[PDB]
Amino acid sequence: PNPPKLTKQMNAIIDTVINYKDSSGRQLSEVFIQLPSRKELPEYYELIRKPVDFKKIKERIRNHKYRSLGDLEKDVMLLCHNAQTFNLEGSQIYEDSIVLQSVFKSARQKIAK
Amino acid sequence: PNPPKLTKQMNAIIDTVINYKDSSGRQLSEVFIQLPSRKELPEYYELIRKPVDFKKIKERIRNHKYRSLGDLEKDVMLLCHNAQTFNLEGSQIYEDSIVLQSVFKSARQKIAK
Ligand SMILES: Nc1nnc(-c2ccccc2O)cc1N1CC[NH2+]CC1
Ligand SMILES: Nc1nnc(-c2ccccc2O)cc1N1CC[NH2+]CC1
Ligand SMILES: [Zn+2]
Ligand SMILES: [Zn+2]
Repeated sequence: PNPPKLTKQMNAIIDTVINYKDSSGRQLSEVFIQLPSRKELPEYYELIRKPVDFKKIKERIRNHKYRSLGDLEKDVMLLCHNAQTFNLEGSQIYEDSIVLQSVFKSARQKIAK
Repeated sequence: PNPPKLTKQMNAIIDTVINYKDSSGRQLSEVFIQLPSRKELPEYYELIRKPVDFKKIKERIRNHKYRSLGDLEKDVMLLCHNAQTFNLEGSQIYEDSIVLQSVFKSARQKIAK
């Protein structure tokens, strides 16, 4: 298992990302918590080779799959980059995923550095 | 708008480039569909003055921004030349971008000439 404070730092960072609200009170992470299934949106799985959602990221913290904050960052960047790949530039989901990459990076800097 | 057959030729050429697989079954265009964002890879935007990806190229065909196959070629060459500028010689991304320039040129010759 990971050291307790590393798991605590990962949960604090991911909770900051998931709970973040924009100035209109909207929780930007909402659509990213659970991917649509292969039955609901088969086109997503045709285009995205490594799907991931925040439910999977929290599971990977619980199961100690990430060995560092760098490992955690790689999956959060993947989730957002996948959203940017599937969606059109300027769409709400595409733009929300860019904001969440900034929220992750600043939360990591506050909580760990 | 462009004449329908010109848009058809551009989509046929770009679909050949995007769908191309090497002999190991790998779709070489994968990494080039959507650039990493400025938050994910700020160094790319510091070094590359005119970033472009295949999502942008398909948008420019849809919006009739390219007025000829020469205009289309210039952006595909830019994408690959940018990949060669950012990456080290001999890296997979650098070498894949050289192969895609050949795939574009041969697809243009088949489909249009
Ligand atoms: N368009 C979409 N793009 N991306 C996601 C998505 C969800 C979780 C993790 C990563 C993701 O990229 C969900 C999407 N939609 C939700 C609303 N219904 C249409 C489909
Ligand atoms: N190294 C990289 N170089 N180039 C691109 C790239 C992407 C789209 C269009 C043009 C490009 O040049 C992506 C790169 N990487 C992807 C994997 N993660 C590390 C960054
Ligand atoms: Zn749904
Ligand atoms: Zn990425």
